[PDB]
Amino acid sequence: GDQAARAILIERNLRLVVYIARKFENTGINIEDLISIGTIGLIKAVNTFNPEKKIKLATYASRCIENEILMYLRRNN
Amino acid sequence: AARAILIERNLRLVVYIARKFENTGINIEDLISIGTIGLIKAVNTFNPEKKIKLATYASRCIENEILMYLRRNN
Amino acid sequence: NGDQAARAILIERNLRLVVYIARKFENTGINIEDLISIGTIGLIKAVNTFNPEKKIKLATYASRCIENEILMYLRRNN
Amino acid sequence: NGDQAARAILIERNLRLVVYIARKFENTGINIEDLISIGTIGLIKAVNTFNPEKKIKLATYASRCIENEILMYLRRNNKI
Amino acid sequence: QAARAILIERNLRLVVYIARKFENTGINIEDLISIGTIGLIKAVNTFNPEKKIKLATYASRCIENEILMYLRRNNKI
Amino acid sequence: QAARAILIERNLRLVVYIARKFENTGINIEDLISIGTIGLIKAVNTFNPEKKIKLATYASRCIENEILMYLRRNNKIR
Repeated sequence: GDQAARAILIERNLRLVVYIARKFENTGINIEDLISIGTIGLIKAVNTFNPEKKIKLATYASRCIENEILMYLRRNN
Repeated sequence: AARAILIERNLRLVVYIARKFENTGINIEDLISIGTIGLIKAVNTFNPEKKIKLATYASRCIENEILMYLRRNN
Repeated sequence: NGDQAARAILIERNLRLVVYIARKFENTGINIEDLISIGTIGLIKAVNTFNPEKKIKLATYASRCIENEILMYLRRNN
Repeated sequence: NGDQAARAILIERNLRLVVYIARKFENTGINIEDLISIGTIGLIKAVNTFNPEKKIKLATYASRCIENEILMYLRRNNKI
Repeated sequence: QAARAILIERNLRLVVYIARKFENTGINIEDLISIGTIGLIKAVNTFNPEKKIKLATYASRCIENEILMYLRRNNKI
Repeated sequence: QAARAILIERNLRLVVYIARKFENTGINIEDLISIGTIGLIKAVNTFNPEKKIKLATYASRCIENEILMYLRRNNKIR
């Protein structure tokens, strides 16, 4: 029910995870870790997104994906 | 924490399972993302008293998530 | 129930959706007749559980439920 | 009641629907007068349960309720 | 009640007998039967299984009243 | 544990067999399969095994009834 609704929104924004993950890729930071971590942020975005406000999902998701990655990068120096 | 330890410690498992689907021609980046969803489902639904190890249960959930995604779109 | 009369209207209005989706799974050598039946079950579940004041259209939600029912049928029989 | 006035407006607005649907079911052994009354009960139920927040016309919804009352009446009286 | 349905269905003829006495207007008998049936439903929903007035007489009044109010609302009787 | 899908899957060809009976009705078979399936769903949800009637017997009655109601409602020859 609610699960299927979130799956639709998650799967439509997967490329957004990759796009942001590639920005943070460089020496020592493996892209495959960043895709996973970023995907976690996308899941958090879809679960907390409020469609009754004027921020589009892709913009709110971008913020959550970045945030998840930055906190991973700070946790692992 | 706790759950976040289990997830971060098994990110490589997603890559290992996703590479099994190389011959589908589907972008490995998308499979990894899809498989990560499977890994997060496995952690959220484990129950350690069922006598099944978390790595094997997660292997199933990761492979299954990818399989459903591939058949849903083929 | 008046709710069931409304659900019946939206199910019958969208039987074509079951066919359009069922026909995509024809390469998985299962009879189209079975796929329509299984897909219809997913349409019934969609209309029964759809939340109209959420932001997902009925056709989008029902396509997901029709797919999910077929995919569960394919995984049970493989 | 204000809500009674609103329901009255909607019932009277769709009485043509009762007659048209009843005429479709008129047959030998089935009195049109009975079908109009039975159909009118279906219309009353439609207006009392209709939800405008959904995406179904009242007329679409009413006609379904009208048909359903007439069908159950014919099944109940063994006129299938 | 489930017994409401029985009371209504076997008083359907009552609606016709009353509605037929108003077909000296310019309103179709079909609409009068529909309106009278509203009067019958109102009577059954507001009937007391007692008192010195019982179903048939109370239903006749409500059926006639609804038809009268429908015709007066459209400026006939 | 609650998987009643064994019952439903076992009666799918019953839907097609009944829907083929209306070959002479000008309704596409795809619609009749869906409508019949609705009938099978109602059968399994209201089947009483304590009564003396087999499920496939009761299921056929609801499958055919669902189709007949759909055809009457749409003014099609039965």
